Amino acid sequence: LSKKYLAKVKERHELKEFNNSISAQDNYAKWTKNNRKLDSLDKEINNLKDEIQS
Amino acid sequence: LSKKYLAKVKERHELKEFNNSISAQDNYAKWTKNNRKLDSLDKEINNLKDEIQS
Amino acid sequence: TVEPNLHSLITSTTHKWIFVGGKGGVGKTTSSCSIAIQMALSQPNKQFLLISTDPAHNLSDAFGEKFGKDARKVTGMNNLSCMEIDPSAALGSIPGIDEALSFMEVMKHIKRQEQGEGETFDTVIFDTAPTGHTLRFLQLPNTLSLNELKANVETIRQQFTDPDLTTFVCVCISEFLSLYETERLIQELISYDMDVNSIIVNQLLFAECKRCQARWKMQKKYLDQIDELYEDFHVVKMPLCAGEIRGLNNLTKFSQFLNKEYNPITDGKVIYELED
Amino acid sequence: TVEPNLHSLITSTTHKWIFVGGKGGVGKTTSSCSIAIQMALSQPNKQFLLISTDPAHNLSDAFGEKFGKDARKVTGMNNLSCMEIDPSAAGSIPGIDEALSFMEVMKHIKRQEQGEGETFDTVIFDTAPTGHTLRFLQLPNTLSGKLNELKANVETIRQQFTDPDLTTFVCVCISEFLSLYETERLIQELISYDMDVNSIIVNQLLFAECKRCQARWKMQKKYLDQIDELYEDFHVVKMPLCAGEIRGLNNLTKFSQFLNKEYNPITDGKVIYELED
Ligand SMILES: [Zn+2]
Repeated sequence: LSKKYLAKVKERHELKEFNNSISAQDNYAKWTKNNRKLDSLDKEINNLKDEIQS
Repeated sequence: LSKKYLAKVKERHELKEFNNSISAQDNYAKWTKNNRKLDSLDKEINNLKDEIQS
Repeated sequence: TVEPNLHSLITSTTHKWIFVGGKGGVGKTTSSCSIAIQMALSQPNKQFLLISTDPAHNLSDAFGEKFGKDARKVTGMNNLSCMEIDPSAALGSIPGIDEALSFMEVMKHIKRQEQGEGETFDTVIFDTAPTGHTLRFLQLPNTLSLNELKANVETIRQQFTDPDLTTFVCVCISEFLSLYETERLIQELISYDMDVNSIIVNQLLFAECKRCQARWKMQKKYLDQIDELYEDFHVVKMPLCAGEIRGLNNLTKFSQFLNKEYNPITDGKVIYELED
Repeated sequence: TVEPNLHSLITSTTHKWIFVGGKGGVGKTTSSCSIAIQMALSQPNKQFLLISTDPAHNLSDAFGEKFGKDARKVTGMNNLSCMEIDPSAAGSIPGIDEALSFMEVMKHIKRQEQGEGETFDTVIFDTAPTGHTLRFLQLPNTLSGKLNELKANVETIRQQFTDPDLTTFVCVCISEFLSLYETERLIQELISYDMDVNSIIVNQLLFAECKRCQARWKMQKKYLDQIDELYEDFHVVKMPLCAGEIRGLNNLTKFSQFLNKEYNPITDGKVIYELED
């Protein structure tokens, strides 16, 4: 299971760095969807983390 | 002393109603100074109130 | 494709509450008024109440007529009632307290306006404060777990959650800073389980001097982006009439474009009218 | 009548921390940059750092060059360094979150100083679009071995932001009721904190002398008349609306001047057309 967890963080971390490197002002649509998705992964993680907490 | 306290609240209450009845948008300068003053009286009061609390 | 207007809402038969938020100088106060005005022309057999906690009594500035603490009909119409009040005045550093008791007081005070009256309000519109919406109280009971309060909250929360009962209209302009905030808003609103499917974009020039045919550019720029990013929302696009716009006539006159999507090509002559 | 410019500040020789804030679309990011550029040109033997926690990297946008987590120089200058970072990345009481947040920035600013070898004289804070985490300096009051560990630190920052000679806050705003209202709301807050603020920048003015400008102007002028008799004791710099966006060191510099030598349409009208290309 922790093997799925790790799989996710790469995604989150990688997608953050990507969004970090884009003109949020010249690519607004893209920047946001990416942010939404970014937020999405944050929540999928903790659901995981907490399982693992047992 | 409470006789000064009461003296104030009239001021506060009366000034509020006045400000309430003015175009804050068409008399911005006036509206604000009045609001400042309004805020001023709120604080002079509690200094009083708390004395009386004894 | 989702109709680019507010016709669905302006003709609702389930909506008892309609909040209307948006931080910034966003022509929002004119937006709340248009909506209120339009519903009341589309459902006369219904009684609409438009309230403000804005303590500069904007609803008054807008109509150019002086409302107050007791619901009062707009001179010019027989189902639309403005009310301007202030909860703080009428009214433990926990997050949610102030907001709850406040709004709470509002409602208590709306019902007073209904009982002692005799006649009663169908659908009420909230023109959110210039210092933001108090809607954080929606999530009070959660961070909660005295109950006399948590009990009242729930009763309302239940009712603000039902998407047929209540929705929130977002106001905004075609600008990075504004939009950014608007999205941030939508996130929070959903954090709450609050329906939101409408976005009013004000002030667009549609420019077909030389500051206009430049400012238009960015507007049109970000417009394209809104388009790619809220497909599932009705987002009404609104014109910018020169100078201030207030007065039940004018207000009414301009409120139409929340109904039938303002089209510059054709609905053009109506914008010179309001610019005089 | 206090000088309607920022010349006192752009030449100050005591200020270590200059906050710049104001909500709304108020051409503020161009304000943060202008000020920063302007000091850099009036104190070369000094090092300036302009930082932003805006997660949309507005500093890069404004400069049209790509800054980052590590203090770096603006291409075209040698004493002005930009930095873009994100505190949130690196007990629901009021004050905590904001305090640690800022705290961490300070730590991180010093890192950019030691590991480097050269140090920053005066940093300019472009406050976040969600507004200043500045509530945190009233924490001591409204406020467990790790507890004091914080409050103590906080006091050490506060001690410094409290001193009118060391740190002031510039307000950015436009000549519009909603903004203006909000500004004063802000100034009160700032004062509630014993934070110095004696400077207001008013952007986007038309000074008009089509037919939609000469109408929007009336309002602007209208509220101008109000500011004038409501902040006598403030330097309030009034600034022109260049047509369209305005970025790039060159341009940013060319515009930044009107914070120093107050703008003037009758005369200085020639320059504004220069940026309108
Ligand atoms: Zn124009």
